[PDB]
Amino acid sequence: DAKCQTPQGAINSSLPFQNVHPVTIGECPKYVRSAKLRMVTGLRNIP
Amino acid sequence: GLFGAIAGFIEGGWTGMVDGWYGYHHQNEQGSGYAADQKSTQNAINGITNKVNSVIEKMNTQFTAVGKEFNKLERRMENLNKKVDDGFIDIWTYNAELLVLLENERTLDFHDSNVKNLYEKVKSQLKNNAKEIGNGCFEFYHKCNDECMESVKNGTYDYPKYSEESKLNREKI
Amino acid sequence: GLFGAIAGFIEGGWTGMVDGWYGYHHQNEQGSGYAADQKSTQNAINGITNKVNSVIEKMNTQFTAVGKEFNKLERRMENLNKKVDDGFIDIWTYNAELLVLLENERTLDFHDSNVKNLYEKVKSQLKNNAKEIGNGCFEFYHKCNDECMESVKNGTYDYPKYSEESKLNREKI
Amino acid sequence: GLFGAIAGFIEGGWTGMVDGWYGYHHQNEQGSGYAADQKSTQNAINGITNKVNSVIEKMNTQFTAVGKEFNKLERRMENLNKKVDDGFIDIWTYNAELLVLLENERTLDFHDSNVKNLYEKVKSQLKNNAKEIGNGCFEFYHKCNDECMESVKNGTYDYPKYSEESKLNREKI
Amino acid sequence: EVQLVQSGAEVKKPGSSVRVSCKASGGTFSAISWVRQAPGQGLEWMGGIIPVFGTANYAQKFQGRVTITADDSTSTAYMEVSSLRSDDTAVYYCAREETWKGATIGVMGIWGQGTMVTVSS
Amino acid sequence: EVQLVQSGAEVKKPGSSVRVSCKASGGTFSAISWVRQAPGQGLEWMGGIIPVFGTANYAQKFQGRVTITADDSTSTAYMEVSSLRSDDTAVYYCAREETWKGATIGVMGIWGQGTMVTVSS
Amino acid sequence: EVQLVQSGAEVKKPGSSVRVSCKASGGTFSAISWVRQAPGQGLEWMGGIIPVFGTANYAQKFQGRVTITADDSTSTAYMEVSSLRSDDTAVYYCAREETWKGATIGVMGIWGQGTMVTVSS
Amino acid sequence: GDTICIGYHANNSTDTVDTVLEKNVTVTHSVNLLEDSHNGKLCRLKGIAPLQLGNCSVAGWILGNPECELLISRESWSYIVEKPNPENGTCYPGHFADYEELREQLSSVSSFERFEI
Amino acid sequence: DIQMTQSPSSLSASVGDRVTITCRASQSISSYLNWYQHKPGKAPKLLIFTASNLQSGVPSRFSGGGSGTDFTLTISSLQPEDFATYYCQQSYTSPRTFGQGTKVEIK
Amino acid sequence: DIQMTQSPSSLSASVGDRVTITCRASQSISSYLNWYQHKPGKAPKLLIFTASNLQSGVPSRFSGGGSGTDFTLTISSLQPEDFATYYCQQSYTSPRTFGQGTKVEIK
Amino acid sequence: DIQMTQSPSSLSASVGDRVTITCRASQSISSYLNWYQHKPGKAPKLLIFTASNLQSGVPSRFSGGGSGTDFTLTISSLQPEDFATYYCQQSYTSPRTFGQGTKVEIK
Ligand SMILES: *[C@@H]1O[C@H](CO)[C@@H](O)[C@H](O)[C@H]1NC(C)=O
Ligand SMILES: *[C@@H]1O[C@H](CO)[C@@H](O)[C@H](O)[C@H]1NC(C)=O
Repeated sequence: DAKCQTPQGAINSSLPFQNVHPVTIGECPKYVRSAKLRMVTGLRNIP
Repeated sequence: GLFGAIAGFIEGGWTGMVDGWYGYHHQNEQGSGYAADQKSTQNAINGITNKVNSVIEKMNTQFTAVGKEFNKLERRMENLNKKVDDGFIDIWTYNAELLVLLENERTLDFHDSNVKNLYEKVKSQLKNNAKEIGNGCFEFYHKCNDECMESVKNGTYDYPKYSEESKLNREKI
Repeated sequence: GLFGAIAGFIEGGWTGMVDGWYGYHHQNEQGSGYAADQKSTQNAINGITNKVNSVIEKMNTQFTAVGKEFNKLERRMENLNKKVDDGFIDIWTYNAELLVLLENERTLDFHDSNVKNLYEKVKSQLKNNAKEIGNGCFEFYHKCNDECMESVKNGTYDYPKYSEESKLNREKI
Repeated sequence: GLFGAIAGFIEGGWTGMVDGWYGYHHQNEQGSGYAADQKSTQNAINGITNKVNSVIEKMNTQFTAVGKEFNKLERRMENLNKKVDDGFIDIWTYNAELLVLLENERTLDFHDSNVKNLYEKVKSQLKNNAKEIGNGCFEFYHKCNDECMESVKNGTYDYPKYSEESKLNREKI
Repeated sequence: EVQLVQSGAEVKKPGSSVRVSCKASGGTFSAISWVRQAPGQGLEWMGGIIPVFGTANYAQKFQGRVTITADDSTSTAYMEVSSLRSDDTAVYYCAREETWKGATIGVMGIWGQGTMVTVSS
Repeated sequence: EVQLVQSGAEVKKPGSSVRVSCKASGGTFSAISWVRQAPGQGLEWMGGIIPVFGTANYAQKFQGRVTITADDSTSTAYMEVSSLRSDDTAVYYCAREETWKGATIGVMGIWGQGTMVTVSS
Repeated sequence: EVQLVQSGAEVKKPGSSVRVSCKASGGTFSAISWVRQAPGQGLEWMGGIIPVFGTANYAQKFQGRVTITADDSTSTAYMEVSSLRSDDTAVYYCAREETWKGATIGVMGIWGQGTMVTVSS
Repeated sequence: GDTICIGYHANNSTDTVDTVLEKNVTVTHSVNLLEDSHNGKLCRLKGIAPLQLGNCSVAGWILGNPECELLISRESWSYIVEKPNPENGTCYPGHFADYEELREQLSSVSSFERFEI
Repeated sequence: DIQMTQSPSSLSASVGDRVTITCRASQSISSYLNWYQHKPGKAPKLLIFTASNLQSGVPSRFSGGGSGTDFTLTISSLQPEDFATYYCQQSYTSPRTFGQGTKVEIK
Repeated sequence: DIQMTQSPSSLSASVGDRVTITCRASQSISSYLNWYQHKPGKAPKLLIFTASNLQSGVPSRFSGGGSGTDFTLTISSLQPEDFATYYCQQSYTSPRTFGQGTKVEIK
Repeated sequence: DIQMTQSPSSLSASVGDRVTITCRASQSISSYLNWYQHKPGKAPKLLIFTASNLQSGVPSRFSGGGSGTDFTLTISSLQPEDFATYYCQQSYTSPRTFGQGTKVEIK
């Protein structure tokens, strides 16, 4: 049920940032040349 | 750590916190535990969910982002298309990375502000009934049953009925 | 509500505030009213005006933003122009909406910080002369005429000449 | 000035501060000086360095940003290239100027928060041992040698061994 | 307004596993809730995850037998119940947790449409 | 430096309305002030609005007779005075409220140029 | 990981000036430190600037004789020592002040490679 | 008893993120907005299967190649697929005028009725 | 962990009447209540969330209220398109427990 | 509501003299004063805003001052291009009242 | 201004032993220490920064510690590729002073 595809596989995801490949057919997120856009969503691990 | 609660005057987190974010540890006579603060953590989770979903949904969707191909005589067109694609990618990378970093900082000091606001909320509710210590903890002067927690986490901590007890314990001799 | 003054420990706003934002309500003997805090609201209005005008003026102006037209043989050119226009529009929509949202939040907690800073300013000026209550209100121990307001809103509230009166009223018996 | 320490309740800066940002002025009996607060200023300098270097490095590098040239029959191509270059420049100017302004504000209230957090840190360490005054200064009740500074800037200010002295000086008669 | 499109209708023998999808329309990170509509009985919340915590909370009478996973990449919630039994015959409803006042947690907001899951012979 | 271009010169009979513009050069949200220069008399501020509050404040001897509206869309201030009378013959000056230290309120900053409005026969 | 490329090897007569570069690979605003490796002796930090303060701090036995300037535009640190003397024969190492946990100050992080500067006849 | 204590949630997670005031900082929960996974294969888009040209160029099937006549003669597609530099493209050598324009136009078709004039 | 005891169990009324549905909770759930109407053979859908707020696209005839262990839902008037069973949910602490169901039927 | 009483009413001087213009206010307006020179037949324009700051593109010979109910404007020296009437404005509270006007004329 | 006195001056060991390098400081430098190994004829490079943290791409056999005026660096075991002199730096206050150098050589 892919909503967009790259040459090296289909991005089944629906998030706005992808680094798989610039060429993206479909309603697909925009390419990002980075490797880690991990947004924090919680606290700081200080055990 | 703009507000300086998390990693500030609350040195370390709690591993047993599993139900909510901004919990408690009531080492009272009747027992113990890590009962969360439902209102504050619910509002905080709501806020982060709005933040993330706004990041996702505001990105509009169109059916193509693919650079076309050109033969050996449209090197102008190929270089122009590469310039557009690369400039769009460069702008998106700069904007997305500076966003990710900036609202990472906003998320950190927002959690800091939640712990802060909770701390001053409890401090205002208690005023001088319970002395403060390090790590953001507290020390109730009066005898304190589970009804304390009921009043503290519902915000209805009536100061006067426990006032004189604290006044006695201020010196105790 | 990062600083937690507005919608925090000041539960509700005032409908009668018409001259300024961060006013007062001096329910003293000589009368009442909603005299504003001219310095703080003037500085705040200045700040929001700088924010909005910077949002307007920094946007440069050029004489065209119109996609040209192409016949049935420049489908490459038409698709490329549509890609440029749509990518510019997409970047502008993402940036503008994330801005609008982000400095909406900055405006909210900036108003929160103004009410906060005002609250700690008055609290520091009064120290323990006037006890604190909920809703960000206050309670002067000493007899307090209109000259109080003159000194409070000019910042020249001299503590010592009202100190002993508050000390008497601390217990009053 | 969101947190209202710098230009808030600390009216003016110090010209003699040359080693660090958030220093002190210990006008004690043994001498004086402007010894910095090494931990806080080191962390702050680290933070601003991360901010600036992230602004530099996240900007990707490509080997061209030059608009090509076109003859008198590709006015479509020339106008399109001008539109792309001018739109990229317009987006970059808006984004860069709004960034510069926005994290200028973030830098200002981050320095404000550092001075703040330092102020509440010292206030919590001292509690009521030393009374507060304007300008963010302090007034130790007890006799206070250089070891005070050692304990204050290392955070190990043990309250109890100086507690009773302050209690005596509270009234002194 | 996220148009939730759950899976189709299916039947299986007792003592097996089930797969009911909650494929949404747009990327979303609000919580997920699942409820059972057994004929003649009322609603009861079985399990659910919050994409913020990431932990999977469950009813204290259901844990172990039921698992919920929803990859953040596709935001599509999956519904697994091991060891199916006959009285679990019901229609299943999936909630996306999104009201008008933004994505709020502790509510249901919009709802699914229903997936008929009847366990019998 | 916003080049304010006010309206032209006009005359009208007593007991009517007037329309004096304060068309600016660039979009701006600073306050607006209007002042009367009657020959032989000094300046006096009549009315003005703040695009932040949106309320229209006025002099306590002028309210009702004079109204000020400035649509935020064009940032062009409009000048209306009902029931014109002869002694209101003057030249009108419009202030944009913008100094070197950003848009500050409570000052005048840059000024207009003047619109001759003389009420006579 | 900034690939620092310092200058080449050079020799000069006593009583003159020296120019040792610390050309980096990418734009960076972390501090700069310089250290002397005299044969048979240990490391000792001579001088350095912080692009945040902008002030140029120095060892209390070296100030005046040595100056450090690093234009923020190119982020390339320059090494000047006036009145060279023979016992200053050594190899020079430049530090960019950048560890894994971001640009931290008070550490050395990555280092240069070495520039042979021998003062003799 | 006494001793209430405000605190915050810690856990055994080891996820780390990068902020604008610090790099590689450990958090409790996070989310990867970046996408770095794929199915590795080709399937339908918008509900319609894409065209499949096994070792055939766009000209190879648009101009019916004898080697490319084994195509799956479907009716609609969401995007066509070409092998990188396919061998059996135009069997007769030559120049395909406006080839790129034709490829851009034929990328999507909702109904493809192979007639004969 | 907390049971949502609907009260009354089931009544009947006509078009344009006064009906009250009371949700009773053992433990205090603050104000994180809900109010779901469930048409027979249809997807459930809420009316009041957080015990006071009103969902968008809902007639104003429904007005929730109450906090702690006593809550309410005051319908201004009954129309022939809002006859169904009613459930109240708690979300102050997990697990989330629904109610019994109070049906309204043509008198 | 607050009247700006200029003092002195009107004096005359020459090129390079010492002149002081005093603005008196009934109620304390803190430090939100202004100082406008009005060339005859020209658009007015300010010199000192907030009673201390100096407008850009203005000779430094003008130096305002004072706060509360007593203010001042100390001209370092007079040149033949700054002879006009002078007004002081209050903006601490509305309404905004201008002054009377102190002219300086060739002695 | 603060001298970094390395102790012991110099010892020798073999592959897989227990060695401790102690850095002594006159004035308390809090925890802003470093630990540099200097291969003979090679660029120096640090191991432990801030006296506790571990540099990326370094074997875990090195574990720093201590704070104030007493510090340490506890090597879990010795391998033939980490034999060199060791220096400790202070950065709590300027100037930045290095150490003497503790060499380890094949026993
Ligand atoms: C989407 O594709 C991914 C491939 O990794 C798969 O794991 C996931 O189950 C798919 N989801 C749906 C809803 O098809
Ligand atoms: C963390 O602990 C939980 C329960 O204690 C466990 O389920 C999980 O696998 C652990 N994760 C790691 C990375 O240790």
